[PDB]
Amino acid sequence: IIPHYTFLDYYKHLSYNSIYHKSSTYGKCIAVDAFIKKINETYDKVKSKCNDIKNDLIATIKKLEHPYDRTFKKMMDEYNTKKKKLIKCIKNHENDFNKICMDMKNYGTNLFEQLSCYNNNFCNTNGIRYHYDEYIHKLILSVKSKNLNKDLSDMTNILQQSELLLTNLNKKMGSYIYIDTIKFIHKEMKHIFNRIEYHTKIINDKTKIIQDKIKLNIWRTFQKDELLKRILDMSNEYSLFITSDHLRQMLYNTFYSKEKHLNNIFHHLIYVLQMK
Amino acid sequence: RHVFIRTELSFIKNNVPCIRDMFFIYKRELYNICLDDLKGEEDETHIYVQKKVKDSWITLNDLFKETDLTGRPHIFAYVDVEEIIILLCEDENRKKDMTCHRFYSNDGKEYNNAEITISDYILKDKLLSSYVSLPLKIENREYFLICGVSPYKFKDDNKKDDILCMASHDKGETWGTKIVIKYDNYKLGVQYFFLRPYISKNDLSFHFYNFIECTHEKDLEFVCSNRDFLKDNKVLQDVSTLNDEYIVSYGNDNNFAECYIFFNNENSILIKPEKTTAGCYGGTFVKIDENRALFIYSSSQGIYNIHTIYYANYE
Repeated sequence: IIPHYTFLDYYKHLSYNSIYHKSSTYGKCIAVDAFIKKINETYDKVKSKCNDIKNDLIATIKKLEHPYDRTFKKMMDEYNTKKKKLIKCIKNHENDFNKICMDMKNYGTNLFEQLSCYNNNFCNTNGIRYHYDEYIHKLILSVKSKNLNKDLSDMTNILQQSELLLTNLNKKMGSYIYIDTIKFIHKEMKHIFNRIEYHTKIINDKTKIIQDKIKLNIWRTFQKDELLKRILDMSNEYSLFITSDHLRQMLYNTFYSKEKHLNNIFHHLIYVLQMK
Repeated sequence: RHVFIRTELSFIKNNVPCIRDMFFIYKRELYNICLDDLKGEEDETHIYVQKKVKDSWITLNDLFKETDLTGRPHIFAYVDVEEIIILLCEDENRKKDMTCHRFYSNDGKEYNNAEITISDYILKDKLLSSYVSLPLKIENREYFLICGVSPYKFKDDNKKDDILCMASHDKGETWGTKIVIKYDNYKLGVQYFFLRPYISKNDLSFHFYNFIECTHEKDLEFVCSNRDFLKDNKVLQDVSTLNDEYIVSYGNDNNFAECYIFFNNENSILIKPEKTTAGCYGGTFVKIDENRALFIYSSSQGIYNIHTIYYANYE
């Protein structure tokens, strides 16, 4: 869950960015990374309770996408009704999901208690320097390392050109329910294209916001509460950054796996119906 | 302006149908390559090489006994007037190591066969089917070619990787030559279909599902320039040339009902397969010499009907 994902990663950075003021705590990351293990266990396995019949629903995408190697609407009804079963499954394991993420509120804020200062007018920046730099700043170099705007020009061209094959080849082939399934896949990659597109604007806007905000954080001091305001604030920068990029990689894998998928779909039809 | 076109008609029969057929001139004898595209209980591949001896198709020899089951296949014949080389290679799923088989004759009946092995063919992610081809002389030798087209490219990264022409040098014994074609009208997202390269007068010509007149650029790199033949539902389906100007038929509809032929924008006569419940598909502008031609299509089950052309210039 996206604001839960912001919430979990946010309180992870309140956690660690709290507990690296104290330079003697270099081994507590075993305990808190072990709680990242704990939330992968509880969070990920509760959201795999829905992957009984949602992994069966990935197998239902297999039921769709090859007959060998009308009911578009009629079993589209079953698909969306079982999608009321999807957000219903989220809705009734929702008990468990809120327990998990608000337990990250729990251990997270109880790790915010673990920060202190010798004096409140000025404190250390061993914390945000050591944890931003030694845990975050290379991911900042990862998303900074990619021209995902020209790659949005690539994926933009993927929807454009794929609408060209859809145009001239739906304009030619048409015949069986293949066109309906192809259109479902194409609009799916267009919704994901919207996701990728705005989260690339989180890259262009928000990554620049990390660039702007990053000067006021490390190698300095504050009156303590302003420094803490930048622990929460930069923890939000980290939350939307990491959440946006993990979205970008799930949809990146599913994206280009679908690129080989529909690629061989356009290199799949003439091989069957043999035009002429 | 000043052209005299003597057009005329003839008739063939065949007892069983053959859908996709190949036509040419060998020693001025009307020949054929039949189709049995049935892989079922009572029919297999049965490709009969048929001469029309004055009324109807007479199979000069069969082809299924040599290549036992390999493959679908794709048929390629090169028209020398003394010899014709025929290869057979199947449809595309993993393998590039592609042992095929080679045919030789000097008649239509007595065939010499030849085991070849075209292993790691370079037409992976290229698309080809059967068509008639000719020799084609570049400065050293006449040459025989196999031109695999790229059907779809995402990006127009290069206009060189469109049509990939593996060429021979020794009648088709060894194919140690690859030839590049440049296509300048490469519209992305428009997956070009079913390339048909025909040969006219030691020059290059590609046609597909548009027309492109084609010319030499390099020893291996060639090019195609663009040229219109498109009007209101008037597709281009076959074109030959006499005196290097085109002769045009049409597919007027999607049923291939009755093809439309003009006298090079001067006059017009009409194809009349009724004076039934069939079409004019499969039309073959068979090329004889500088001044004579033929035309044969496929209308219904086992009936071919010749349209013969005599054409020179009075002025």
